Amino acid sequence: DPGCSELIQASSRITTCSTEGVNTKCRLSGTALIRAGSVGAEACLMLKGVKEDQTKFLKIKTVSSELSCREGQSYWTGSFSPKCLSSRRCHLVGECHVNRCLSWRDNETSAEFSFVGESTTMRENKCFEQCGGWGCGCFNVNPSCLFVHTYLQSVRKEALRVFNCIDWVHKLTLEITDFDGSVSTIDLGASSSRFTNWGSVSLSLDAEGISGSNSFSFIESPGKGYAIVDEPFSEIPRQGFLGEIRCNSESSVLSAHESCLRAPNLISYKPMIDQLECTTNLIDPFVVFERGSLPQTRNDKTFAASKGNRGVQAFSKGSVQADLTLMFDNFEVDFVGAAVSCDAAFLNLTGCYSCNAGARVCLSITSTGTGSLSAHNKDGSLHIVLPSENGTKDQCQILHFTVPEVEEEFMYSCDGDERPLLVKGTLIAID
Amino acid sequence: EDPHLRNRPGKGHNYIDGMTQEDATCKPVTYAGACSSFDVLLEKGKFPLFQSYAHHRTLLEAVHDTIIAKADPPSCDLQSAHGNPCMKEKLVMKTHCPNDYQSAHYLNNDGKMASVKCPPKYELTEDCNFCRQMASLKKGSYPLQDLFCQSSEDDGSKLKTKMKGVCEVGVQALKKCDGQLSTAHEVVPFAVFKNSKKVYLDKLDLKTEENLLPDSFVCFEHKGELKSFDISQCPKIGGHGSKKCTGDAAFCSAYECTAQYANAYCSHANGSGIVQIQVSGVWKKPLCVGYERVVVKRELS
Amino acid sequence: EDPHLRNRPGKGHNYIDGMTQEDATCKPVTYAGACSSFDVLLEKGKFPLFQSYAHHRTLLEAVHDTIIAKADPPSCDLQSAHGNPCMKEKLVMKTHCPNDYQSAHYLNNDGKMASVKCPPKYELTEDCNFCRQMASLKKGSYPLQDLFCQSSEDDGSKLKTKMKGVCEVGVQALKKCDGQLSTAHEVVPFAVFKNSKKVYLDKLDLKTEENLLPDSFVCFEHKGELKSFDISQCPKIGGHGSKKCTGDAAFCSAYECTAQYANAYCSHANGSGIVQIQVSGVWKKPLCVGYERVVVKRELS
Repeated sequence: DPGCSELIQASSRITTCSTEGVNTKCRLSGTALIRAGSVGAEACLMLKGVKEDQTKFLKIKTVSSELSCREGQSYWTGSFSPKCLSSRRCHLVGECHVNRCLSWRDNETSAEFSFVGESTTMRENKCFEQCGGWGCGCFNVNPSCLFVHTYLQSVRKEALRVFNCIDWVHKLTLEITDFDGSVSTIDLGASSSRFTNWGSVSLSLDAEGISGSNSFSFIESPGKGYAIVDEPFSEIPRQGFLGEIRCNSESSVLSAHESCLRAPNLISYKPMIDQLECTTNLIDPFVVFERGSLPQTRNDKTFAASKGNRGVQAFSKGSVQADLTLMFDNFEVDFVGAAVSCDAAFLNLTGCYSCNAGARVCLSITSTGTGSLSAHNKDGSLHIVLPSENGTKDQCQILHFTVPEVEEEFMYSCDGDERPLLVKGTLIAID
Repeated sequence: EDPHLRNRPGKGHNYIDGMTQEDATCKPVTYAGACSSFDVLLEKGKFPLFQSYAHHRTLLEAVHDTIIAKADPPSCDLQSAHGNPCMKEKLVMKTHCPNDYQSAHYLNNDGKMASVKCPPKYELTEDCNFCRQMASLKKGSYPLQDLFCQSSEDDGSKLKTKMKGVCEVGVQALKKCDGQLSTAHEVVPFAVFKNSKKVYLDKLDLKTEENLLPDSFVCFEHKGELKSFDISQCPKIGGHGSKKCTGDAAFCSAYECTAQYANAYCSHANGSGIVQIQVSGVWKKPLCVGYERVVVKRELS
Repeated sequence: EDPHLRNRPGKGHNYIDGMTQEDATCKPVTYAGACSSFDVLLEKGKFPLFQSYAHHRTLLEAVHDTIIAKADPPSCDLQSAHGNPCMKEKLVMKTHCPNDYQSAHYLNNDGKMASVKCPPKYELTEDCNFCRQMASLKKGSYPLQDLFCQSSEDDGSKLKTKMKGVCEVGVQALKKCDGQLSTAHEVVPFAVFKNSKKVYLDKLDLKTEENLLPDSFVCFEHKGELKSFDISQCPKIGGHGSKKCTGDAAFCSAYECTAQYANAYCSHANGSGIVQIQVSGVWKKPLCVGYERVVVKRELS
């Protein structure tokens, strides 16, 4: 919903006016500070040149208050399924020895299991021993060797990214509208700065934050809701704990790439002459994802996901007190003369005064051409910016007042000529 | 190549029907001769399974020894667009082979012997799937599969491919996948039985039984022609036998060594012996187990 | 890797009208060809943009593809009379043209192929603006810009250079600055769409979109070796086309392989995909996007 709350004026020290082709244009190259509104309020910026009928609004719509989290350490994990292969060889046959299978290197591939080829997969090479004699398939009295080649592969068609948050950044999801009519949706948190087509914007004051996030780990799911775990971050993988096999990307887990980590001595083996049963006790994070699925009520806030951009946020029921810093890098602002004229009519007025909700004004714009209605009061403290087109449409914005008996006269102009207009309506006390 | 591993028991024939222009050096297969149907099997870094198991038989050698039957047609005439049976069985396989080739044989779906044929003067591409026009060509048949053949009569016709979450792999048509499948080229071993189909196995367990069994050793006619010679006809310790035989410490530890009176030469090297494999949860004796790189279609979404 | 540093999709003509002296060889541009108008772009340490987009078209090929207009005259003469249109844009540039060259091509304000030339025997100076009497003599031209084009059809005639701080860049007079004017030579990108002007940019943000495109395939012509071949002639699945062409498996999975009837070996590559551009907050397909080396006139506060 539209409605510029705070109203400021462009200073003459940062405004350069000129004339090109009988068109008075202005150039902004400075810094203008303004206080950010609450949920629904805005912070318009009107440009003034050498006359009074030339006005270019800079509407900045505020969606709502959000508390983004700063992601630090992160790792991918998921379920897997071991697939080991066995191949017993006789003693003194190729590489079948009693002293070689015991001290076998895990990062070395023997000539027995070298029949597949190149494969980037988290694989290992064990070395077990069996008995000899003709009772199990052997010719020499010395014990034989049982080479085991086990590789890990993903059994489930999905992965989860377990990460944490070091600080909760109060992100302000804004919606800056350019002078020509281009609408851009950006976001500002704590003291971050973004870049647009007219310069840059950042914050100035941020008095809102949630402490105590290092002892909480989050889990990202491919569009199936996030989760929260009540334990500190896991940096050392070990057995008997959630987080023993990690990696670095989703493709490294779904396709099982050798660029991940795993706990040593985790894959259990059952040597039975020539049999093999690769059974692992992998900790499945799906149970934790089910028992700790968002939303989860903690203390007095609400933790959920985020809209538009992928990320974790936090809902807060507090006040919104922040400022805005508008930077300008020699931006050209032109004005052709708006459009045609148009008639306006009052409808209704409801809402509140001296509160964050505001008062909703009802106006009926009736014109014949596509334009924008620019109204103003007497002392230059209120303005109405509503779109206009051919036909009779009902528009309105959010206004703020300090008196329940609003009796202020407005001066609306569709193309330069102003007309008197009086509004009225009672309000209720709210903060 | 290694000339010591050129000994092939049995008849040792490696030639395809229809195109019998290469049989002067490959019928039989001896230590001499220049045939591309066998010299490529001894290359280092290409087919290590044949180097590890060199005392057994191959595909064509098993066909000429009444083990593996012939397909229909045995030689896929690659002179038209599709139509021939040797088409979809080759488009699904991904085997690397050099140029200057003509014929190539592999294992089909029914466990028989299927191959292709290129009439003069044509050759094959860089993969062997199609052909093209064009130094001198090799009249031999490049083996596309890396399997070993053995003499056995183990029953097993009601056993097919039973993998874990695989749509279509190789030439087998398992279950359909309505969602997005994971098309990738992987190496999955196979195993053929007696009058069965191509059975793929994900978790393979190789068994090597090398002991006092007659099929655990290898022997050939040699002084103190080159064909096969059975070991049960050798003499015993302190007794009398039909035909004498000599060897090393492994052969002399159980039998005797006559040297000048021996008409053959036995040895105990890595490449012979009764070999089993796991299938359907039990142990069975296969007939041709190898490694191939085909298109493995796994589930995803 | 990039094994297609000299492959040119489509036509492949690279010569400026009016100054044609090496067209008898660079039509088309193959791996064994010799053309000084294209080998400069492949030099390591000059134009890194074309080094990254090695598998992409340029500007001259876009002129020969009948998708963009050409300047009149396309070859400006530096030794004619007073009133040369190819001077107000060349004198404001800052380039380093080496010796053994007498021609230079670039893009004008109207978005047309505008180039200059010098009759023998006169070579350019150290910057390529003037000329003097000077080892060899290349029969081509020298690229002055670092741009690239494609088969774009998006309209962009309703756009204009919207830059901040800069008062007048190149030959386009944006706004009039009355304060302190800074004269410096920097790199300012530009964007030319279908039937548009030279719209300069501030922060170029490209985007690659390659998801199964017909232009992402190269067919190696059969030669016994390597030889270029046109890939825009392979039919679809059971469709029709010009000539015949086949490939391995990835190339035959989308097209039709005619076995021995084809005379080209296709493969799978990338680089010639759909290139996007960031302008007006909406991703579009650019037609003449690159970088400039003109003077930058900024207004100080």
